[PDB]
Amino acid sequence: FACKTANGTAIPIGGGSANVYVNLAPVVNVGQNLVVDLSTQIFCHNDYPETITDYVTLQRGSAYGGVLSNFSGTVKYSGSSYPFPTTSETPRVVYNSRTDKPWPVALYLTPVSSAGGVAIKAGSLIAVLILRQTNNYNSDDFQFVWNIYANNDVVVPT
Ligand SMILES: CCCCCCCO[C@H]1O[C@H](CO)[C@@H](O)C[C@@H]1O
Repeated sequence: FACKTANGTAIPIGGGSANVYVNLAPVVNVGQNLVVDLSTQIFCHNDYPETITDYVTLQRGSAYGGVLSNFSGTVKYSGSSYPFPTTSETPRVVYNSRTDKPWPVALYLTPVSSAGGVAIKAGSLIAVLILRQTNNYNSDDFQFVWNIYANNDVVVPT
């Protein structure tokens, strides 16, 4: 089991960490959602599907900078919604193919009432998402740490 980003940055067998740079909607009004869809950015595969079934969870999701300060978040994992920053590990997603399959994570961030102006700064850390991978074969338990960075400023109109 290993993962890679849309630009080819990889995390090999045994886990580790990688930076993900995301393009964000430039304008988000109060009452609207800023969608950070990581399913188009993070892809994983099973290296031995003939014998092993891999299990993948979103172990934890943390918010930073402008996202922590100016937004109220929700994380959608494989069709279900949870608070963001996260309060529990999600259920498991099965990886049973060598074909690169998306990690089904998407953040839904709506501005808090105090938000106005530049709510997210270009180049800043916005989130840390921990992918936890286990299997039905041995005691392998690995963390794939995704550091999410904003590629651009996000303005909340006033
Ligand atoms: C002859 C037996 C060969 C055993 C090969 C072990 C491969 O382990 C990796 O791939 C697995 C499947 O994706 C992951 O559950 C854990 C490791 O990432």
